[PDB]
Amino acid sequence: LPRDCQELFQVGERQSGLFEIQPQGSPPFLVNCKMTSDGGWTVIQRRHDGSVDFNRPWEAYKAGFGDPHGEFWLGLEKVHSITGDRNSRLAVQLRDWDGNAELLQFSVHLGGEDTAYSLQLTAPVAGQLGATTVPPSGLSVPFSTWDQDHDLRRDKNCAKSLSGGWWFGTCSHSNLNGQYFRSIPQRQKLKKGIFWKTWRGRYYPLQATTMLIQPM
Repeated sequence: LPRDCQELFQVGERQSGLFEIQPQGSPPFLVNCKMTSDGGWTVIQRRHDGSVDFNRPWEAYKAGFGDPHGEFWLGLEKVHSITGDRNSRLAVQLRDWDGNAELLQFSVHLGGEDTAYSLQLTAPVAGQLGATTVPPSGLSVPFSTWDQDHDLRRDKNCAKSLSGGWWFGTCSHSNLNGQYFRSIPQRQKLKKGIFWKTWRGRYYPLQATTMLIQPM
């Protein structure tokens, strides 16, 4: 069995879809691979119609949930079995309600559960994401869900005030795992939506997202 999508690409697999892989120290599981000029990408998240509830607790974000032929979240322990401790490219694809698309890419490291699946960002990459003052040693941002939220403020639970699970560095940078919306609701619920502040705004609900990862 191939270790990951990139191994699949490297033996000549051309089609994007569902394939059986087995990383190190993992049981076999079925991934979504995307085959591109750039090689094999692992699809770790995909949203496009609001048919799958993303407002799930810690254990569901670890194991994964959703339809692998539709909207889904692959699962932090599956993603981390794929990346290991290797530097990885993370691709983030957004789509607004006018058909426009926005393609972003960041090199990251992803810790395991001992780190609560923290994203480890160098200072330049954290600068790319809008952090204006960061130590030269960078930034790690743990994953948070409503039942396991890492906002240090005794008053505030970021995941619980919004929706879904995410790397909430702040509570207003992004959340691609929020509540899916089609049109304008009555502000206090748009807070809880699918958003990426620096593209269409804090309160603009995205039509579609994909996240993909690829080691190195």
